[PDB]
Amino acid sequence: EVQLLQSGPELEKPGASVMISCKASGSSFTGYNMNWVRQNIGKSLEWIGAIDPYYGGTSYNQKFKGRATLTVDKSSSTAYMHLKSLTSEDSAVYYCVSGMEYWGQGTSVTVSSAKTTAPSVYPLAPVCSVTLGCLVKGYFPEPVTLTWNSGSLSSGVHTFPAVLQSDLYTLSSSVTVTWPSQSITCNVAHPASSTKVDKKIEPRG
Amino acid sequence: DVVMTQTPLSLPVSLGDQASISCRSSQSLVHRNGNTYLHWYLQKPGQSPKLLIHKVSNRFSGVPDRFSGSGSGTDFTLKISRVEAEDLGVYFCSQSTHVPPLTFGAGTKLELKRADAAPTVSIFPPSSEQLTSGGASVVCFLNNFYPKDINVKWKIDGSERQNGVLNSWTDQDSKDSTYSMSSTLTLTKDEYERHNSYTCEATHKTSTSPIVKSFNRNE
Ligand SMILES: CC(=O)N[C@H]1[C@H](O[C@@H]2[C@H](O[C@]3(C(=O)O)C[C@H](O)[C@@H](NC(C)=O)[C@H]([C@H](O)[C@@H](CO)O[C@]4(C(=O)O)C[C@H](O)[C@@H](NC(C)=O)[C@H]([C@H](O)[C@H](O)CO)O4)O3)[C@@H](O)[C@H](O[C@H]3[C@H](O)[C@@H](O)[C@H](O)O[C@@H]3CO)O[C@@H]2CO)O[C@H](CO)[C@H](O)[C@@H]1O
Ligand code: NA
Repeated sequence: EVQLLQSGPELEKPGASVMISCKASGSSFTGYNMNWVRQNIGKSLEWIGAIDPYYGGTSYNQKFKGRATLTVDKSSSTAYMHLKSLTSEDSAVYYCVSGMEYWGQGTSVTVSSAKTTAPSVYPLAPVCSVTLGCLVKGYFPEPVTLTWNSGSLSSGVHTFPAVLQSDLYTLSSSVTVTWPSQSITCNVAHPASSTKVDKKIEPRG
Repeated sequence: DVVMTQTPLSLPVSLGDQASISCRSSQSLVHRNGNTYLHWYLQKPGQSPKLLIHKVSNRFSGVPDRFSGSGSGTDFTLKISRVEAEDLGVYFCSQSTHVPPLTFGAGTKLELKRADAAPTVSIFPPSSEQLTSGGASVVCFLNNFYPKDINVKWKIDGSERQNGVLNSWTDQDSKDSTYSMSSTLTLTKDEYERHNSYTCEATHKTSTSPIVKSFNRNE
């Protein structure tokens, strides 16, 4: 089986650079060009370039204005993509693709000036079925995990993809269900900040 | 770029229906070597893209017979003879005749059809916890709707508020094929306290009138 194992997520300030790796196994590393492609926050796919790992010849999308450099280490069957002078336009998932046939699992790059920041978690009771909510605001980086009553409320739940704005993430979740007679709590974890918090949803007074 | 124009961009179908997806290039994809480097990829939600068809019509390893590709020159078609659930996702065509740059089509989202469903809309004033810290987010959920097109606005004392809005949406639900959306308006506490009425206003196929949820800051 051909497998492409990419390096882990990258978090960098504007103007910094990243170096992403792709460790190929199970096919001929020097037999196919390694291509690199990113998927933008809009979900479009954008090809960055390709390297012939045998002779080291490269081609690049001019859109990158020479900011991207592809290399290989044939000794370790590893291809590399270096991208410099990052801006928020480079926040994306980056893929290596062997011969445009096999894709790696992706490496996310997020461009933000934030240091690790714990979320603030706010219970959202209804205006004075029921729908309740939890707002998870102002955190960095991804991910967080959110559950309702430790996972016991799973149906009727909508947890939304986080969105990055002014360098920090905000996520929300709704649960639809009785209450307030039975307790409803949103459980939020943010591993990076070692935050674990529970917020009971209390009727508004 | 050799521009790849894919249509339709959205393709709602029922399981079992066939599907046809078209892709047109801005110049011929015939290579001097006689091959035509037009490929089709599928990206299932939350995964890497996977190759389905290479060089117009060649089925990649493991790709089932219901997928077939055809075409020539500038005009290509991907056919799915009987859509299965595992087929749902976004399809991309791509050319690699003219490299650099390799290019992709914008994608066609193969989506499940279902009956119209009005959004269930819920609005939430700022938590007292947030306000004690000087911030004020108003949240609106618009849940379990179909079809996907929806318009959402915030109004404050009757005026549209655009600044300080963050929206997020879930992919089509595997179980009930509906869409959900969240909209969050963030103000300072001081600015929150100088308006009375906050409204989450939607338009959707399911109602000729706007769908409104509102509260007034004082209760
Ligand atoms: C310079 C040029 O014409 N580029 C073409 C390219 O042409 C081919 C040769 O270019 C190279 C290259 O990328 O520079 C030579 C590399 O040494 C070779 N890498 C190897 C052997 O690992 C590389 C590959 O052949 C590559 C194409 O770039 O092939 C594959 C790949 O392995 O990655 C094959 C896969 O099946 C294909 N994938 C799919 C799904 O179809 C992929 C994919 O398209 C790419 O990865 C996308 O980036 O490509 O190719 C070029 O040197 C050669 O021309 C020779 C003449 O053949 C020879 O007769 C004469 O004496 O010398 C010439 C100069 O050396 O022609 C090759 C094509 O027949 O082809 C590309 C096709 O995608 C593209 O058209 C690019 O513009
Ligand atoms: Na209003």
